[PDB]
Amino acid sequence: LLIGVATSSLALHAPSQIVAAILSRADQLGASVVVSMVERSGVEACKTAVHNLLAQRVSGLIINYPLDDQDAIAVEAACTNVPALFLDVSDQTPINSIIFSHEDGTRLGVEHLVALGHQQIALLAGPLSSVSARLRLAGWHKYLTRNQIQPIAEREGDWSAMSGFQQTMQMLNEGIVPTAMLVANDQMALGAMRAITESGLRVGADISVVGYDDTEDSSCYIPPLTTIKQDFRLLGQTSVDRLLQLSQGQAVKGNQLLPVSLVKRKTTLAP
Amino acid sequence: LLIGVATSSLALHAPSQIVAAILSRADQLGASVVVSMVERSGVEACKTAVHNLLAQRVSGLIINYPLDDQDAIAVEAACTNVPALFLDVSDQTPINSIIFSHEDGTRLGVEHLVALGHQQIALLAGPLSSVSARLRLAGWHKYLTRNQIQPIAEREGDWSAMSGFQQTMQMLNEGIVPTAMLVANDQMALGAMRAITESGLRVGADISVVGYDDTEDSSCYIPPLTTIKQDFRLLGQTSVDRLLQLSQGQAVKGNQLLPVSLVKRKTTLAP
Repeated sequence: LLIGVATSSLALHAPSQIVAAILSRADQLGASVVVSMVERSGVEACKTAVHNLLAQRVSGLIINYPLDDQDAIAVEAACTNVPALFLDVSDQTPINSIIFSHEDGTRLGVEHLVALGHQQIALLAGPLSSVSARLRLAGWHKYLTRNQIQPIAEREGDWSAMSGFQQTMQMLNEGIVPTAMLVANDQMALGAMRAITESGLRVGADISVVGYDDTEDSSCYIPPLTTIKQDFRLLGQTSVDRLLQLSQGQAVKGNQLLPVSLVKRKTTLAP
Repeated sequence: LLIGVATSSLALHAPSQIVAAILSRADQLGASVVVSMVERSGVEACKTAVHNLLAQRVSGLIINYPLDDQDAIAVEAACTNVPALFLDVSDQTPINSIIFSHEDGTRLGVEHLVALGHQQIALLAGPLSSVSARLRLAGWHKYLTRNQIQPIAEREGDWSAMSGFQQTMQMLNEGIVPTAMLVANDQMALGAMRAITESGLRVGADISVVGYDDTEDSSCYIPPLTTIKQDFRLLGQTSVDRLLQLSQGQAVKGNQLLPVSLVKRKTTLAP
């Protein structure tokens, strides 16, 4: 038994956690895994990865790469009837997929800050080339609007701590000082926290911060980071079970949404 | 062209960075990669992984799993004449390998602290079940001894930030307060830094900290972490080039040591 995985760079935290879980579950079920890391940027790069995987005679494909509606459909077409499961797409795209609830994750972050009394909020989005970053940013805007709040600033990073530091420092140097920040992932949040601290402000007391992912490291940031938990292990594990069920015609044909939750720590307080 | 990789959990930072580089270089050279994640703990688990990889008809193997001398030799024997390259072993083991210079990494950390004037030093080692953690701990002791210093305490963690936090808090709660700490990796260092800070002390000014790896996140810890850079991308990239050369009988037959360097940041000051 052999399956193939087309994945975003494993140098990134989220992708590596998902693939680790995929490999663990595959081993458990007696399936070997061919892994192809996408050259990044573009549906063509992903199609090439899929082509190479099919050449290795895989009987199932897990696409752990961000794709918009049309591109995901295009990649599915390239799988040549071999079952394909997508893990980084919109839940509206008509393909087989499993993704985390972006509606719940963004609502949780916004409602948490609103409930604490925050009105001056800034957003630090992930790279908009990524469907996940886009869904997250759209969600923040949706719930902030529902709470009759317009953010005082919104910027874009690249998932790295340094981008969080740079974007936050640029915002602060501009004279824009929110009482709270919604950040696209924990690593960028770490960067934001450093920027806040080096600017002579207190994370939490002066500027609250909410991350996203609930990485193992987040519990030890200074101070511990309030974030949105995305159970990557569960996603990876479930993707293998699902793919094998699909390959045997006993699964389904559509999208599954996995729940997320708010992890309250030490970076969020009333303004 | 197809190669196989037996690897430690990709949930771990170092392994994921190495494998990412392996996949990138493999793609560049037109080689597909079958990846097997070891069930952890034991030479038997690694042998099983190798067996499954050989069943997929790989023509080369990269062993990215910690193995002592005898176990590495045993795993090599199990590769059935298929070229095998080890990335987590001692450089004294008579097999093909590429590892970072532990002698240089430990000397750099010790000499940096000694040069700053530190005499009261504590050690926080990685899990001793890992050859890398063992070589690192032995190295610290070697150079501390050469500088006529006996550490005031030495503990063991598990590579995670939480283990660094727990071990450091336990040390401090015991009344053992060093002026500097040598920590086995950046994540455990993050945990130590949190413990120090929550104990009412200043990282750097009160207790200096040196990490290991130079993770992307380390530049944004609070404060930025002085550490030892291990270029995982270079290691992964080089391992692919080396394996293919070995498969064509144009490489060598032995160990290569990759250099490391000290990255001075904000967590190390005179006592």
